[PDB]
Amino acid sequence: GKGIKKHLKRVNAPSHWMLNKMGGQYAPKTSSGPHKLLESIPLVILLRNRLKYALTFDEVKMILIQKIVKVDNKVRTDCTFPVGLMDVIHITKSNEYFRLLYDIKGRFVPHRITNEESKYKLCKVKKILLRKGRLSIAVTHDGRSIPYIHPDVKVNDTVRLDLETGKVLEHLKFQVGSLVMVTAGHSVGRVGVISSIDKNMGTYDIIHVKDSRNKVFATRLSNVFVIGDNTKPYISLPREKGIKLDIIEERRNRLKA
Amino acid sequence: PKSYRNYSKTARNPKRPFEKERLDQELKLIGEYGLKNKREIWRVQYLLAKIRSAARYLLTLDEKSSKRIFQGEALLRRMVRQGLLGENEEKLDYVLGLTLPKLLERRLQTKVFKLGLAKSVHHAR
Amino acid sequence: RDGRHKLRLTGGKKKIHKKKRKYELGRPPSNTKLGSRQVHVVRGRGRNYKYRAIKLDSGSFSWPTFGISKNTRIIDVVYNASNNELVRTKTLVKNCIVVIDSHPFTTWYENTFGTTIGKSKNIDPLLLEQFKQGRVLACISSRPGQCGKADGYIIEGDELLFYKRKMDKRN
RNA sequence: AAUAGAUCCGUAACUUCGGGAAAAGGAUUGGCUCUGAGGACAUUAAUGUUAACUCAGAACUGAAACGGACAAGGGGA
RNA sequence: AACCUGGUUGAUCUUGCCAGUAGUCAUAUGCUUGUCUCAAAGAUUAAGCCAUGCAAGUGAAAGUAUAUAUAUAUAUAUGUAGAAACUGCGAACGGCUCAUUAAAACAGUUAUAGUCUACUUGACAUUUAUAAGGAUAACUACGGAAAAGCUGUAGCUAAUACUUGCAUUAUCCUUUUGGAUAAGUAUUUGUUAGAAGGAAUUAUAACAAAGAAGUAACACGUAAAGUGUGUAUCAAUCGAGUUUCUGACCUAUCAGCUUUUGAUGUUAGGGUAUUGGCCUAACAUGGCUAUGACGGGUAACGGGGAAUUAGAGUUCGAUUCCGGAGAGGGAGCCUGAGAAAUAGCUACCACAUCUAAGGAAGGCAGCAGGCGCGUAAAUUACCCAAUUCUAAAGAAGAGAGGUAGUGACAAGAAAUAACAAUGCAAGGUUUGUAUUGGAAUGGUGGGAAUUUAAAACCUUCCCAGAGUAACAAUUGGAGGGCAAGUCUGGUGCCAGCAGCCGCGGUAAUUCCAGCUCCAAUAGCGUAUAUUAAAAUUGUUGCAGUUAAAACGCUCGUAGUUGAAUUUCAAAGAAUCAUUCUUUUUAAAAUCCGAUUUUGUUACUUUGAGUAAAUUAGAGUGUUCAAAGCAAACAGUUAAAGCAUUGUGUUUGAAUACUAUAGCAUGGAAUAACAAAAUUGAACAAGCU
RNA sequence: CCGCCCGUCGCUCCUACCGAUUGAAAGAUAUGAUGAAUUGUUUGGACAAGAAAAAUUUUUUCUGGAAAAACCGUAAAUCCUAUCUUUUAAAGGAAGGAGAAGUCGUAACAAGGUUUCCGUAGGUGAACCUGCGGAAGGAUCAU
Repeated sequence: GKGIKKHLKRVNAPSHWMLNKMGGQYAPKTSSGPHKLLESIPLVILLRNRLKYALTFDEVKMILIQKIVKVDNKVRTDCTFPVGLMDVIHITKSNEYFRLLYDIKGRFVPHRITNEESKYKLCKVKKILLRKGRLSIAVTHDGRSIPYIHPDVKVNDTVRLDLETGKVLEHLKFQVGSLVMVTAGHSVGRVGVISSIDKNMGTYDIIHVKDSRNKVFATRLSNVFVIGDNTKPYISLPREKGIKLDIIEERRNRLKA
Repeated sequence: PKSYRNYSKTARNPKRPFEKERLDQELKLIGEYGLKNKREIWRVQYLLAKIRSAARYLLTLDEKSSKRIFQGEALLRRMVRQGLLGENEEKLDYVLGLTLPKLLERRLQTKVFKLGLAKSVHHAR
Repeated sequence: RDGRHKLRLTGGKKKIHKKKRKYELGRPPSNTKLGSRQVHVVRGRGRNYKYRAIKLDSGSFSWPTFGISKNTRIIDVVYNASNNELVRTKTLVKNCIVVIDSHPFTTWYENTFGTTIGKSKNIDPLLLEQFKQGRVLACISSRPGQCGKADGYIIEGDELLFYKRKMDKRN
């Protein structure tokens, strides 16, 4: 037979998963869920190699059976559950909140988040579908179909999502002052306020976005995420602040200590 | 099913192995350094020729090149960490111009010899 | 059964590899005829149940000019744009011509407007004459082999004239 | 004794390039319901009088069998 | 390290090849082998045949539980479990091999506005009820044969297996509030309207007809209302099928191929999950081709990748991962979301087992192991501890996988000694050098620590354990290439050696030996293939008077190559004398003295998608290294940082590449293409 | 030059080629024929369940239906013809190459004693001879 494949070779794992060479041959293939396999990461390596909490798949499974892990204030027991691009994960008894963001290196990293900020989550809608009854739903990158969005919300606009009540709060457009962040570009991890949009006739829309340090770089419209307006990032950015310090001067900063 | 341990060689055979000038030169150097066999005094030229070709790549690149002034200090930090030459040298030409016995000089066999301990290089080894 | 062991567009032979897979399938055709309303069900890939009509007698038929549709019965098949033995053996297809009943449409006419939405459309004298005869033609549009029902529309106007002249400078 | 008429298909070695050749080797022809197509005569693009046997595919049929008698190569190395 | 040397001659310079040389992760094999790390391994030929044993199963809150066992107060209610069996999911993953495969597969790049999509996630639905009906295993009882992972009747029970079936909402009018109106989800047919995309016959809404599959007659128990299982639909998920544009080895002693047998296309229809000659009927004669079609061969799975490289290039790529194929050869089929499935079946062909002679069962190109073939390839071991998958999802499995054995396939580190003295040689009281005699170290033996699912290996501590450190290193040569012998004996054109030239008739520097030396050394030869050498395949970059080679000459098509010519130039700031930057200078539309676009392509500049491994490379002291992707920091045990008592912190796993094809993009030059007068324009007035 | 050397004919060995044998062998492509299995449809038709009558039995009716048959459809496997591909048996033939002091002759190398050579044609035991037309790579760069 030639059905759906249910194995992932360790060398075939996505680069940002970061599985070693000698630590086996099979990588934990994320179960079907809300996000892609290539750009999302599973609880196994999130809790084993990123948090360094455990040491063995048996012990990783020993943790999740106790309902001491929560994502979007929702309990998940699926061991190979794709977390998503950015979410709200929560472990109860230690009273801590991790949010998943990007690195200047272009990776997935847990990020310390307070309770009030963890109550705040964002979703980028992928398309709007209107069903019977002239009602509208938007499907987000989170694999969520949120119905009855504001009429002003468009296909590229993003929506503040209140995870507990499961409702939209505030829309964010794609203006020249719309501060965004790169998701799947070769310039992953760079936070920017966009400079201009370069619409092209029927092909992927490449847009130029402007960095804080006055660097302009372009990426497709498909891998942008509006994470706030020009005022400030709505989400607490990681230590690197989303500013791609150049590879040349990274070395002098590491040399000085 | 395959061990992912990448493995490589360290010495390349000289080719034309019967030239008396080079044979006498390598015998002179192995006698001044008290070494074991020709694998050792063929590995060192492999190393210094590797870094030499690496540097010669940078010399072909023009000044102010983002690639030139990346490996210019990437290599130079390693050279000054090993201590091939003093502080009076800073230039890529100056690191291009290295010889073989100065590369042997960093070996631990004769560092103890020059710091004492043994009155012979064979004794130190 | 699909998409291989044919000649290349240049005329050369493409010798076969890739022995036949299942997703090409190619189930045998089903010939629907006149008879009782019995059908079978076939299981297509992904658990899709296809309504194979092996013998049909009645179905939905629509008046396009009035925008309506009612259930009536086919009694005979007269022509298809395909080969001729297909209609000679009483088969139904998605562009065949059949003979449809007149009385139920006449009752609809009498109840809606009378006389022997968007009403008062003047219909057509030839269609009225056909209704008086009580034997009006129609063209089946549904796919009996796939959907399992014979849904047709009442042929009218210039197309009716074209389908009539080819039947009767004619035999 | 074995086909042997006709139509359609196909036809090797060799050759003096003319042949070999009807090479070899196949199919059809039965029976009927059919159908369709291919000349001379006249009116201000068309419609009327009047004389072929060549093809074709769908049927069904009849005791899966038919140049029905007569007449009519056996081929090949 | 962008390299050469011997061989044609009496002697010389050439062309020219042969030989020499080195690399191979490229195989075999000879000799030898004290250590450790690391680890290729039935690909080459027979995708040949297989004895044997294993390789897919699954129940921890949660389907069914009178086989049964046990505990709470008294035959009473709960339990804890539970063989068998029904039910559910998976077994379509994985592992192996590369036969076939030549616009096929693959790769990059597109679409699916032409499709399907299990588990999962998020939203959400339409036309007897204090809970309905049967149908049955296991099981009891009788056997059959030699038997199957075989089976008959009689009797019973269930379940989340199978089958029926128990409101209600929206809209219109006075206008919180009263009436009334209406009730089909996908799917299909006919008639209209019609938040986005790039283009809809889109989403969706209305009318007229059909219309399945549902909306729980199910099981467990968390807040000091919940969950599992299952159901209609939409979207992603994990994917898959079709699909655009580009790319391939040799062969013309393959030039015309395809077309009645679909060949090229239209119509119409069937069929598919969907488009499509996928198939059928009618119709038309089309379609590809020296820019190599159609054929043939490949000892051809393709790709990133490997060797070799100064740059070019040449050769290889069965084989870690991706895509394709197959499970002795074809073909067909059920099941299932997913198979034309092989440790699923059916039929034929070739083998082949049991056999009581009636009849049954088979596919090691899965893991060990055997036979056959061959130059050529491991143990019928241990374990799910490491990674990861299946399940009813903790304790069960997994010849996946790891560990271990053989293993001079390869790769990396590194023993077989140093030291004081005389005597000798050299030298102005310095170097080397047969004697004494003692320090130090391993290998080795053992015990231990540590280690591992278990054991061993590695490492660390303690005792024996080196003077001929008797604990002893070999391979190939000693004419030239090419280092090391006219040193000594045996033979004497024989024996032999010799990659090439050559040596061998008594003086053999070449044979056979001894001594010595030479090159490399736990490694060195031999054979074949391949790379550079080879500027001896030459685009870079060959040669053609005489070394090989200008067609006997001319015409001429394909091809290749092709006169010049269209917008110049000037002015200003900054380093060292220069260099560098900026501004404008006709005409047409745009803004009320000024705001600004003004052919196509090649080419060329930048970007976005550019799998990982591998490649070069960053950082990092596995004892260094092969490595690998880690680790570092104060801490005889506490200080600071911070939190309104304690809590470790800093980190790294980047970078370029992922064609030449495609998308966007700046662009003055160089190239082509069009526009340019057998007449073609622009403007203004008037006419329709 | 008492140099070099050519051919035929002798002997030995090796390789390839032609080869009758309707060659054979072996494979691989199209045709025709037979056609196992099997999807779908039609024809069935062991009953097992429902509707009727009498107070253990029967007729009729409606579905689900097992062996089995026919039809187009997919099509294994075998056979006819035609073609393509790979070895070899093959009696024998004709070569080539190599070894080898063999025989005969003087062919070329000097003006090689007949200048050499080409193409063509004929003869000859052989190298060779001859004619026709060319070349100097000639033995002549020159009344």
